[PDB]
Amino acid sequence: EQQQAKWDEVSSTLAYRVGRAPTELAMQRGPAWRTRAELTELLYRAQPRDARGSNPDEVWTASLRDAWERILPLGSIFSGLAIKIRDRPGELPATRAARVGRPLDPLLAPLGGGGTTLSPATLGHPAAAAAHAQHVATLAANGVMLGATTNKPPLGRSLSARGRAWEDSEMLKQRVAEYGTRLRALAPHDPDFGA
Amino acid sequence: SSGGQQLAAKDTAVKEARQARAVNLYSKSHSVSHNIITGEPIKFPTAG
Amino acid sequence: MREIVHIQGGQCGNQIGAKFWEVVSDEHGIDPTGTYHGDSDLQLERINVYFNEATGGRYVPRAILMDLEPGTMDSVRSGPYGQIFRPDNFVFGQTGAGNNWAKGHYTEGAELIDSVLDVVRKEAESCDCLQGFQVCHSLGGGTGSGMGTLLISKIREEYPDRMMLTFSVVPSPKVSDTVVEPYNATLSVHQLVENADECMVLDNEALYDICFRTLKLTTPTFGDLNHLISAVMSGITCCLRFPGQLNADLRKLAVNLIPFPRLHFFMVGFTPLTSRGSQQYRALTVPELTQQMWDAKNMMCAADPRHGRYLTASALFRGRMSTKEVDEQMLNVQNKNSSYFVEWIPNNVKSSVCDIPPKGLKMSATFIGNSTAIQEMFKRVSEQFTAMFRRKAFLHWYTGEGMDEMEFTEAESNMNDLVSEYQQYQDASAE
Amino acid sequence: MREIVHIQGGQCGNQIGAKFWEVVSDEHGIDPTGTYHGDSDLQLERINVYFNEATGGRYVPRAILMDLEPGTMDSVRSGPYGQIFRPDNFVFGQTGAGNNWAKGHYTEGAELIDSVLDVVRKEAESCDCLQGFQVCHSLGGGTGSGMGTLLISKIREEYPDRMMLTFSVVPSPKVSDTVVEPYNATLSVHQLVENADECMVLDNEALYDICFRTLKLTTPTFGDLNHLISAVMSGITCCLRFPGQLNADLRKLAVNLIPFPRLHFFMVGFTPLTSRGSQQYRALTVPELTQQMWDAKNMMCAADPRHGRYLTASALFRGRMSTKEVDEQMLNVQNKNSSYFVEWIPNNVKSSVCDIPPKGLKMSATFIGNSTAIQEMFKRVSEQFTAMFRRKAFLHWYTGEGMDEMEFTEAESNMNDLVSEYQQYQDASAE
Amino acid sequence: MREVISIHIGQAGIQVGNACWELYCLEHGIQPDGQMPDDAFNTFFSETGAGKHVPRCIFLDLEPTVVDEVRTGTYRQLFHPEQLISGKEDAANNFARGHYTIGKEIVDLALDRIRKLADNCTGLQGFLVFNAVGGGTGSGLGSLLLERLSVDYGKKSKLGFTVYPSPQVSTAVVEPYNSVLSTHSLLEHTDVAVMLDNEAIYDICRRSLDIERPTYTNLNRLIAQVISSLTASLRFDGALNVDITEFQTNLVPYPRIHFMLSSYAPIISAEKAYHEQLSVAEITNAAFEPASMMVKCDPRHGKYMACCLMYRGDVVPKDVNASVATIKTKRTIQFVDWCPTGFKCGINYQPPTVVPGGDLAKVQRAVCMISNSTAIGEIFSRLDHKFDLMYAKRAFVHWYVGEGMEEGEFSEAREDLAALEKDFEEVGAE
Ligand SMILES: Nc1nc2c(ncn2[C@@H]2O[C@H](COP(=O)(O)OP(=O)(O)OP(=O)(O)O)[C@@H](O)[C@H]2O)c(=O)[nH]1
Ligand SMILES: Nc1nc2c(ncn2[C@@H]2O[C@H](COP(=O)(O)OP(=O)(O)O)[C@@H](O)[C@H]2O)c(=O)[nH]1
Ligand SMILES: Nc1nc2c(ncn2[C@@H]2O[C@H](COP(=O)(O)OP(=O)(O)O)[C@@H](O)[C@H]2O)c(=O)[nH]1
Repeated sequence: EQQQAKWDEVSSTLAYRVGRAPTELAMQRGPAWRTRAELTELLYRAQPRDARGSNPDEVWTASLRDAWERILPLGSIFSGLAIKIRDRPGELPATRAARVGRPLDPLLAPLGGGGTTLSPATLGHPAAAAAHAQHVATLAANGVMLGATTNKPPLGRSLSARGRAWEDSEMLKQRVAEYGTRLRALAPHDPDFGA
Repeated sequence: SSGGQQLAAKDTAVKEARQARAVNLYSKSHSVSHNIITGEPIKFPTAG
Repeated sequence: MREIVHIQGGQCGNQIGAKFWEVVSDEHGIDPTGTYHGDSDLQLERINVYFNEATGGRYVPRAILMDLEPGTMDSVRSGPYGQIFRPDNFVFGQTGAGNNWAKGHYTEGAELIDSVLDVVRKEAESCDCLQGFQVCHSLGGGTGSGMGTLLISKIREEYPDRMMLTFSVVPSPKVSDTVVEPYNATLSVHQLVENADECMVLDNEALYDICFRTLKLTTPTFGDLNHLISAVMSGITCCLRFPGQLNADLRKLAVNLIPFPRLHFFMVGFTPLTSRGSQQYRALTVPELTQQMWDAKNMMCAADPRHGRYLTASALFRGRMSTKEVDEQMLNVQNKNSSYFVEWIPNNVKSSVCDIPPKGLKMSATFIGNSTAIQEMFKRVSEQFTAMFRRKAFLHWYTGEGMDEMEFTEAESNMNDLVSEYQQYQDASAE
Repeated sequence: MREIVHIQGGQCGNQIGAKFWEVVSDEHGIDPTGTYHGDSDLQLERINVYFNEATGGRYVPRAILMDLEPGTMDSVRSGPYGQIFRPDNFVFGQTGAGNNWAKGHYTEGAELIDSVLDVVRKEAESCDCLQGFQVCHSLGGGTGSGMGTLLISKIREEYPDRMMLTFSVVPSPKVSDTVVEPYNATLSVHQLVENADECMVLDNEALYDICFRTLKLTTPTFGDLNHLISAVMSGITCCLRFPGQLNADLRKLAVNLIPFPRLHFFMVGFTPLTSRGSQQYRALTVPELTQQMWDAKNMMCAADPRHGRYLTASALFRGRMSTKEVDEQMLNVQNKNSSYFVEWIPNNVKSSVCDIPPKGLKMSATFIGNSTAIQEMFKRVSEQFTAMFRRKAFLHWYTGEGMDEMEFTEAESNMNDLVSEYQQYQDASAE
Repeated sequence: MREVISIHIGQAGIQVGNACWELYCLEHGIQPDGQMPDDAFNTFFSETGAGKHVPRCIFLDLEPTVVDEVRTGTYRQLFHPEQLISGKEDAANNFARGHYTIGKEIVDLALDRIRKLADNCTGLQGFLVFNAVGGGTGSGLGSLLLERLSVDYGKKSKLGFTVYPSPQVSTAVVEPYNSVLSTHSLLEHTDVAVMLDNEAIYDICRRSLDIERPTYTNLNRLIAQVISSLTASLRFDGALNVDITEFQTNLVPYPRIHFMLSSYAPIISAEKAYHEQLSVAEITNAAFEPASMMVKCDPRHGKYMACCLMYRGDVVPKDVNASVATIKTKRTIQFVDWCPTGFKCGINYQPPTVVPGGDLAKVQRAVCMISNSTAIGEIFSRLDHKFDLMYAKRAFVHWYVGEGMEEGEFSEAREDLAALEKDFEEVGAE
């Protein structure tokens, strides 16, 4: 509890000193990293074997007897030590099976806990991206040119603030759409960490 | 057959290469000629 | 017939364990091919403590090597004594933990830990009677610390009564080798406090100081430091492997050292460490060994004993020695340095004597000190952890591997509790 | 003096038989010219089980090679032991069966079957006492499956009392070679259930896995798979050929393995199958052999025993061994894995010991498991056969050879009934 | 077994890849034909049944000339012909051209070959992307490919060795434009971005190598030596091995702050060689000298956040500890308050190999200092004024607009580099 309180104090002081929002902060970008890691793990697990790699050994030798384990030696027979890959295609290992979101974080409440939001309309920051794009479109429609004077420095909103985070990639949308059925098979539901 | 003889030759070559790398590792690990504790000369273990 | 299962974790742990196995194989007269060549009966008398009989006369270490990256134990296999180990005891991954304790304990170590415990169970069940396990590793490293803590937790769950011995290379005070050392160390101390029964604290900078002052090396590599650590590792258990005039097993040492369960951290030292220059000038005597033993420079831990007070101190002597000499020397030490010794323990020395000293030394002695000095080591680790934590430098990696933020809080709280325990017993007064 | 008539069918059967005869001749010290160069008395003691003496010292295998295409046994003759076989025992036609069970069983097999039975009868009448016949062939092939099943039926009619042992290479689960494999297998299993007394199911994919995971080979050709099959085919009958501390013939194995007549399909395995690297590093003991024996990875059948329940299991060990060791290991296996064993049989293991291990090996052990796991293999073959039969693809070739479409339905019904029996005895409860 | 996939995009990427692959071939003994007269090459080369080792690299460019120079050069039998990918029309220093219109088919084929290459790797430590921030091919196509890799491969560690424009000296006119765009792109995709400046490397060659006429060959040779020092721990064993996965966790405090200064030591010609001691302490101090930075950014204005040292050759750990302790006690070197440790030491037993015909001397010891420091925001501050000065008049904007780009993209890129400015200010602040 004391360290939480000092996090609020430190973040407030830093935001005051610099000028950017406490949410748009270097320290408060851990949850984004966690969501990106979960997304990458899920996308790796949810791939058809051709996308996973057209390796004759990985495709056939592992699959035989459904052992799904391959022997990778580290040298000659004299080394005699090898890696059991032990990779089950189409299943998350129990270690990475868990999805984690922060439900008590005051700053992450607007997003609703983050997590995976594996539906494409839910990826990244849809609300922030929509608001930013609509504001840009309104300025363009009214003819309000930006960057008129160099003495005016940009506001400095973050990638997630403007809706161009890594989770906002058009490739991320396209690939989750491609892999969706298998992504549903691996993770049937989005946890909704907020509640 | 000649295949077995060639395989044995390859195994002996692999042993020699491993011995060379082992000598390199021992020389790099040990810094002074004598033993640091129980002051005595130290050589490659060998004994094979 | 009281077996010990050795386990090595991470790069530092694997290197130290390989050097230790070289030392023990030499002490038992085992050539790198595994054949016994000692020409001494006592060497084979208790070889089963560390080794198992192969099909031939070969002897295989009862060691289990762990890692998440292959390079370290590739070097280990290609090393001088790499061929003794069973390759089935090398449990390794493909992607190493990037000095990430979270990666080594939660994400990547969790899959490998199943094989690790399978090999541990296989090696342990073959043992007639099991004294326990000894795990060599380094605090401040991803795979090492993480997998070591996870495996110690698993083995504690499986074998509650069996002895748990750990040799942890604590990060050095002045120079930090990796940036996240305080995080990894704080996380690993939390696990060692709760699970490990008996734990030795080691510091690389203290080892550098001892080898450049006493041994006076010019360019000490990790080979020499690992040799010193291995000498301590052998000397701690030589009473198990050789007949002793006053023998003491690991559990006897634990009982005589640990007053209260969590104060099981010790600073260790080995004597006599002599420079090659003054080897002929020194007199190899029991008082000389004791005086060198109780020197603050002789401790391999960064913390110096002078700042603290000795709760307990064991010394395992080796060689044809006078028990009266040893006992009188230690009583005189306690009397002269009564300020440095706890008042409410009437006798602060556990003396053990083994009849078989290491080769080359007519006499030897390893020292294991439980003193309140280690308080300052933990305090420095806490001061670094608080500084990095306060702003969350490099914390997003541990967050992204699936660890709650309050796990760090709990680890730091437990370490501060340990520190305050040491202070409280340092200043505790009789009656 | 209990003779065994070996029969090979198809190219796969002929190549497996060639490898098997090479292995047996090596065991008995017979050079490819037929002369005995073995220099061990027990080798010649019971050589009459498999060989007959020619005019000189030459020994001719009691083997009969069958085919509808001559190229396969041209290759067999070109093989290293191609000249030991009597040339009159090669029965082979003009046009091979195009992977057509109907061609190999009705149209083209009918003409050659008279010659095949003539050779079989000529070889059997020369026998003093006949244990029976062993037929090596592959399901999922025209001449192999068809001719093998037809000859098996004819021999069963002629010699009902004699043992019939079959080594059938059932088409592999995942990677199939020919299209009509399910058709041929479905037609052949229905015959094997009725005629064959004892049957071993082999899978090329299971052989590939055992040689990829245990043997750790890189590019295993068909020769390696045939080598493992040949090793097991030798080890099953080594009790007849060599003195044993507790010997057990084929009839005894069948009696102790088959509880009910239709449940005679077995999975087989051999130990110790070892990689080159860990040859020195492996501890060659009876418990190690048992641990490798009961591993599912050692089975040469694709079906894994873990899913099913072991109805019965014979273990033929070879080597100078302790009967107490073997029996205790078997009892320990049963007690530990009691879930995997059928409850209404007090002891599910038939242990036999032979005193002569295979050449080069200190010890060996062949395992024959009658378990309900093979149910899933027959289920998969039915899952292919039914899918193809629903649309009647490739059915016209069989229909044009003069077999009713009724035969397909009857064979499928018989296979489904066998699956039902295996499930029934998998889930049968005592009392 | 610890394979790293090399990607080289644009003229600068391919030309530094030339030096990089020359250096790797010289280090592993691989002849230009493809084969060499254990398994240390697996990180950069895949051996075939015939014995030929082909590098796990991909040369991507929309201009045919640079790639054809490789196809006709001495390394024509080494590289895979399909791995060399050549475009038809150059990006013409247009980020929009290299990212929106021409780059699509080329990046599709690039991902095809990258998938084939990654299939041939048992493990995969990461990617080494060598490109040129400041040109359409480097900026646009490089950013596109980085997005592709981040989305599909995912958690593989991508190290982008980017060359930003120098403060004053430059060769392009829209270089601020496409540099701002590509920085806007790669702030979110690369895991560790190594900063380089041609002006800084020119000054290094002028003072330390005494080269009064430095050229791109010399610059690329220096860069290649730096990267070889980075990867030495993957291919050769030594005390304190450091992994590609270890770099980020030891060097990246926060996800956005992953731009890193690189500094090699020593940089001495043969004539000046073997004439000074070049001890561990002296080479460490030289590495921490402001002039040794390969980016025109004075470390003194900022404070170091983390410093990862790669030692190659006869280096003893007490010497590295003593040198780094003297560095800490030095008053000029200043760390942030929140990173008391800030040091990641890693040694290796393989001394740096010397390319024949080069200027670098055979030194038994080498240090590559890769540091995350808050000072580096100064270069972004320079480009942030260089950009808006032109954008006020919207010069050269129509060129970018023509190939499917909008005013919003320019504005957003400027906003994002301003955000990066504030991020560096905030990490510097208490
Ligand atoms: N250090 C270094 N930088 C180089 C070298 N060659 C080119 N550059 C830099 O790279 C920038 C442009 O790179 P590229 O985008 O690849 O040029 P290109 O291949 O013609 O592609 P486009 O410019 O996009 O049409 C220039 O501004 C140079 O500063 C080199 O050999 N060494
Ligand atoms: N005594 C000794 N210490 C070492 C050796 N190698 C590394 N260390 C120390 O171990 C600490 C942690 O490294 P380590 O845990 O092995 O990294 P990891 O393998 O990624 O977990 C570092 O601070 C090093 O100073 C060695 O060979 N001997
Ligand atoms: N184990 C093994 N299997 C084989 C060999 N040759 C062929 N096979 C397999 O046996 C299966 C059946 O073919 P087969 O019955 O011999 O054809 P047929 O003799 O003309 O009826 C094929 O799918 C092959 O994969 C061999 O030498 N060893």
